[PDB]
Amino acid sequence: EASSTAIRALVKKLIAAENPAKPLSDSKLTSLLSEQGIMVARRTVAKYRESLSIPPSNQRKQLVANSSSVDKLAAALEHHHHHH
Repeated sequence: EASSTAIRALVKKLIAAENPAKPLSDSKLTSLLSEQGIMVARRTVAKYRESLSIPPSNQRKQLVANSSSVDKLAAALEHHHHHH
């Protein structure tokens, strides 16, 4: 039951080992994990996101956003997994 607090830092790694400077959205963090085949940060990060609920003025985005307009949806285009 004490493991619930151990994950509190896990969600931090998704941004601790990346360049959140410009960006600040999911997918990226899941990329480094998907490099081998992992795929949890997707729903995991989002699940904990609502829990952590970061305060305002912590978006790290003055008045710029390009990666958010590019609408990168090429990932779904390669969606066709299959078990067994």
